[PDB]
Amino acid sequence: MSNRPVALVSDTRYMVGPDLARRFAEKGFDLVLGDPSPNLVSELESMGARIVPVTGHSDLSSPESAQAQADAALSAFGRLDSAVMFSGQIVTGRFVNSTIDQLRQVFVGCVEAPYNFMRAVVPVMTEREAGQILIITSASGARPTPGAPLYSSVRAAATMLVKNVADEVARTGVQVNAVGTSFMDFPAFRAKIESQVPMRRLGTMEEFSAFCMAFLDGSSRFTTGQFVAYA
Amino acid sequence: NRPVALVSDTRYMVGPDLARRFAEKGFDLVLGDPSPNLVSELESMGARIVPVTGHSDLSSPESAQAQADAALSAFGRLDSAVMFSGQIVTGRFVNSTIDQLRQVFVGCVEAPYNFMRAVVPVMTEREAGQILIITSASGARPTPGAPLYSSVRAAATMLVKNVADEVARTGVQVNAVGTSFMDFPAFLKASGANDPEVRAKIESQVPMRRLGTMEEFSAFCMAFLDGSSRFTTGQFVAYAGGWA
Amino acid sequence: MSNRPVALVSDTRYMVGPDLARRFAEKGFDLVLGDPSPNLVSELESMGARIVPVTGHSDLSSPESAQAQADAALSAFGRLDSAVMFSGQIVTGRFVNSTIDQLRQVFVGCVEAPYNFMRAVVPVMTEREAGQILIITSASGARPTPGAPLYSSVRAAATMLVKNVADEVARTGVQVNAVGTSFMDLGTMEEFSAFCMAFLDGSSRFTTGQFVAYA
Amino acid sequence: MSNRPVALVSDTRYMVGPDLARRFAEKGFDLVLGDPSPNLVSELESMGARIVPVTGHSDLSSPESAQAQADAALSAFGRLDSAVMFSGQIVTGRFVNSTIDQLRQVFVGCVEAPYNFMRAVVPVMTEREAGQILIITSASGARPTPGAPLYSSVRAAATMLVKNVADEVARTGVQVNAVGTSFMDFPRLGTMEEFSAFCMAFLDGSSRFTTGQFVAYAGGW
Repeated sequence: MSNRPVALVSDTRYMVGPDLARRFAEKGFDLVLGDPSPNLVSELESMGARIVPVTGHSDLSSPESAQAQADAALSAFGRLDSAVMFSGQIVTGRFVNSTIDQLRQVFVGCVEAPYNFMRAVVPVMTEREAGQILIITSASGARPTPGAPLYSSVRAAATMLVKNVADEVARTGVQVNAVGTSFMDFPAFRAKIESQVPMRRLGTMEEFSAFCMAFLDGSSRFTTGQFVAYA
Repeated sequence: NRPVALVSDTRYMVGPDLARRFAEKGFDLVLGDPSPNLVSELESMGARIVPVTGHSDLSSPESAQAQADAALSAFGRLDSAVMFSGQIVTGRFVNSTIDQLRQVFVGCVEAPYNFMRAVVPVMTEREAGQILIITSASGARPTPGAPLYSSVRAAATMLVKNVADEVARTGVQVNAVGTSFMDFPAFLKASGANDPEVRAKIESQVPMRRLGTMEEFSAFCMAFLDGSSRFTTGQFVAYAGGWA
Repeated sequence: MSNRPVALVSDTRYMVGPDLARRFAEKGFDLVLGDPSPNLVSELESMGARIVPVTGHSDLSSPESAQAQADAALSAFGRLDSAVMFSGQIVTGRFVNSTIDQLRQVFVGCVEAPYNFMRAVVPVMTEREAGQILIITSASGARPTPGAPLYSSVRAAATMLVKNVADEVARTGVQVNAVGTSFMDLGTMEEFSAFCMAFLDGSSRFTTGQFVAYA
Repeated sequence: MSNRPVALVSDTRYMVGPDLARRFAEKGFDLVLGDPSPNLVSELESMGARIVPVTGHSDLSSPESAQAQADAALSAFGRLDSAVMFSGQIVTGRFVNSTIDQLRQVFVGCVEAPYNFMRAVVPVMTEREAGQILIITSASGARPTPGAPLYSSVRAAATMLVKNVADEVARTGVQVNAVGTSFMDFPRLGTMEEFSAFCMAFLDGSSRFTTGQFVAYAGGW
């Protein structure tokens, strides 16, 4: 229905959200954005993108929230080519001081949210036989993370979920990938934050959005089921 | 005195055989819901048996704590602890529901969490212990037909590795064995697990095409539970005919 | 040094080599190229790139060939910002019918060649505290590959070598990554080169020690 | 042709070699041993195990050395049920100071030796439709090792080779596994006897349905 490709940025209030939208607009995408600010909307429109804001669902807490975002792309543009989300709030503390309630808390943010996003977006894309999905996550799930054992465990489920979804839809030509970043390990999202990461360097939000475009901008279609640790 | 082993569930699958292997090696036992026949057989092998009834599902922190407390109350020590858990749910991801995801998370992650949350503090206090979490091998790689189950099984294995890393300095070992024996139908007793029609469905999914007996499986588990070797920790070992 | 970034494409005779050069020329790089054709050189110069052809060293069979390519970048431009190679030829057959000669053969192309490339390029980049290296390989090393057991094994050594090198030079800001593709053993070469630019075009830093499979 | 199960311990001169043979003799195995000392032979014979010494081939440097050890089991007993080897010597130094000759050197000990062993033993076991092979290695392959980057890279090839061999022959009933130990890194650890007891889980016939596994045993450096 729409000649221009359509990208869904699930949340544009925080972290790399605004910069993803900027990169998408630079590459000729129209946009469905979770709770964008008025100045962000005007800025993207000055870059030539048509913007459809979706308000009130950027936390992706329910199956309905993700479906509302996917439905907004279909109603406005009739297509959904790219979709990206980030989620999850770190909880720290030794395993022997932890509680089952904390485990459920991180499971909700780290697993239920990517699950809901992909459950809504993947069927839209498989029917069109094209699509790129990026799940932005932590790298804590790749290996034991001292001080965040519960968080590391559920992040591992999220990455394996992405790999399972990708394997199931690989024949469709839909791509599903995950990128892990230290941006997701700090509740804010700089001196104190950098001191927690090994090399003491995060890079810029703009650089992060540029890297993410390798999995979202339509320039190549054969990477799927990958987890990449960024920076 | 005799070393003490907790077998969280002896109602199904490899539960009884784990108890047998421990009893053969001179362990006293805390067992979840053992049948009278199993108790008498284990007592003839020389083990003193402490049954814990009603907590074998590990559905609550209180259930796991009850099993750990029974070891301390009866024997004053807890040397080895093993549990198995989780029920496979099948179906393609695009047809799945959030409730199914939550369902498999409870059996595959919450149950091992509760078990280790109770058992690990007991063992670090004594500066010695072997814990084995028996799980599926589905978490190792994408599993066609069980994507949600595979995802949460991966959380369970990473949880084990995180716990193992945290307590590695304490002398406590925490390992995971993933097996197709965990992908069987639910609530299967010994005769059902050994039924040839049931076995053929699982054996067809492993590259070795054969699972072996549960007795052989329990013998392999003793390498992580019988006290014969120490320090190996944070390992995920597949006993699944080569699937992982 | 030159004020323009410099990319080394180790072999432009086959596969994605020419398209990698095209992407670099579009993105503001000057180029050091292994054995380019006259037509490729002329095309790239029409795109505004300065080209330094290196003749005879694209096999990376010796440390000296890899060093010659790195040395050519420094002599012409005084800098080397990006470096990419591909190597390895699939060897098939059941393990029980294989020979030690085949194992040694696959090790040369899959491991010795990336070793030689990184041994030459990494010291040049660590001195400048900046650089992006991409090793293009197979995806066979990630898991057992039926019919190619020896090839799969040495490919795993190549990926672990990339990870070890990346860890070693991470403090300098140099990035070292691997992309594994069935091209080494679909879509267009142009699409594949576009993906490779995420690890080579300077648009983001720090990402290092990653193995990404490009199906 | 011989009733007792038969185990090949490729090298009994160093490390866990002797303790592996002791465990096998305790489990009722007859033994083919690489360069056993006279005291070791007598001790194992006192355990009841029949012992066939193989001299001069324990380095597994050539395909013929590995084949000779497998041939010795078949000639003496007509069967080969279990086979275990260890190999490889750490090389240390920064990657930027390393040489291609060092890479080739570690490849020989870490990859060529297990290759030769498996290439000789696997066909013996597959014809039988039964067998257990254990490759004892380092855990350096699993993750980058800053001290020994070349060594870590080739150890990863050794573990992937084991996984590929296991996958190829999984249907035959032959199992092939790898155990990594810091005992392999010399120029907590636990005792050698404890290590050999753990190794029996993949070699004593008590379980036969695990293949393609890499297990890091113990910890320490």
